[PDB]
Amino acid sequence: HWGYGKHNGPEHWHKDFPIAKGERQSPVDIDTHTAKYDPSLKPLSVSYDQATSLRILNNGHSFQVTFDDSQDKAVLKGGPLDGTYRLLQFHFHWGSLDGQGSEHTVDKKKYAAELHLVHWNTKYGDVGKAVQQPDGLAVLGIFLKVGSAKPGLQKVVDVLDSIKTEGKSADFTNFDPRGLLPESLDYWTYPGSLTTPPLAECVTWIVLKEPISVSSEQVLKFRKLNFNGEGEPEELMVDNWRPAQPLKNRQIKASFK
Ligand SMILES: [N]S(=O)(=O)[C][C][C][C][C]C1234B567B89%10B%11%12%13B85%14B%1158B%12%11%15B%139%12B%1061B%12%112C5%153B%14874
Ligand SMILES: [Zn+2]
Repeated sequence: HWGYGKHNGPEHWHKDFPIAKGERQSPVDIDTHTAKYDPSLKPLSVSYDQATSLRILNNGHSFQVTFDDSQDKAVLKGGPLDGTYRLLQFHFHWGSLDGQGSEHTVDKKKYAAELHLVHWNTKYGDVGKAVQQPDGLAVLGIFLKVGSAKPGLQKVVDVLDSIKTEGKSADFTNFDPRGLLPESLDYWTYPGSLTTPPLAECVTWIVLKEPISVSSEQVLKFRKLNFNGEGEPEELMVDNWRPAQPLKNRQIKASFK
């Protein structure tokens, strides 16, 4: 039932998911001058060389690329994290125009899109158990700005016509998510939530400072996706982002000065 429209969007979600008004909701605005440099924060360890992508899917809210998470093949460690987090999937949030689309904001600036690489803590054994824990998930967030093309995104772009409408999926093997990463792993981190229902308060957020650039042609292909199922009235999948939520009693920490 939930979505991004006037009658089912973010301002409505609290009715089905009352944690929407909780103490550690995401996304947030990252006020760069208030974030605390923490010299105790470790470099982030991103180990994606053995990643196994499986499928690409239009789930009615975004599209996602899903990975084999039955072994420690594509893992996030270090940074603010204790233990090992397996990559489950990545997906994006984006706008109808280039001035909106990101979930996190930086000094109130909105980026054209935001990439989320979703990982879960292997100490809980499966993702469903992990979402019930305050340290169950780690989501790596990467901003997208529009300029030059990102070559490592093109394989994704080119198959989106095959998953236009909700419920559609395709094979998507041998995709290397290292081609989506910026040069720097400098980051901000804070305790938060899933940004879609069920909005569980289970996420250590790690938001990279450096955006990636994608081309206008690449993001325009995102905007040709449909929220609707095949044959239903066509509603472009655009503006699938939750706005910034109150920071409440939280500190955003920076890995860099
Ligand atoms: N924008 S975000 O990365 O915060 C939310 C992405 C959803 C994370 C993965 C889940 B799948 B299964 B259940 B469904 B719902 B619960 B469980 B796994 B997590 C989320 B969805
Ligand atoms: Zn997301």
